[PDB]
Amino acid sequence: FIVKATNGPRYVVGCRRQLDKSKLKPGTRVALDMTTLTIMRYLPREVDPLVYNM
Amino acid sequence: DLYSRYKKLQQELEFLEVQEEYIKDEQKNLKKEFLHAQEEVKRIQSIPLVIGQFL
Repeated sequence: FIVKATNGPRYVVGCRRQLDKSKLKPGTRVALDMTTLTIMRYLPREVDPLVYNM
Repeated sequence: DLYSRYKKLQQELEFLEVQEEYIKDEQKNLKKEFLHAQEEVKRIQSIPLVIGQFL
């Protein structure tokens, strides 16, 4: 899975086991491990909390 | 020299009979180790792939 850190670099990594890979579609927000950098979770998308504070 | 001209022929003949058996078995083992070499190329990576670009 070709991915890109939002603060920097780009990677090709994989999911856990049961992460529903089909539900990863380009334009989705995902989570990666720290050390092995493997996909751990995908989340519903960001807020940028200017949305929250109003 | 009809006493040992013709009988020393077997002397250096038995040995390459045995090497003729032997190099077969060494080829029989190096395919194994060739497979070990090829698989041990791929134990370190190609799940954790990072991205650069060629220059």
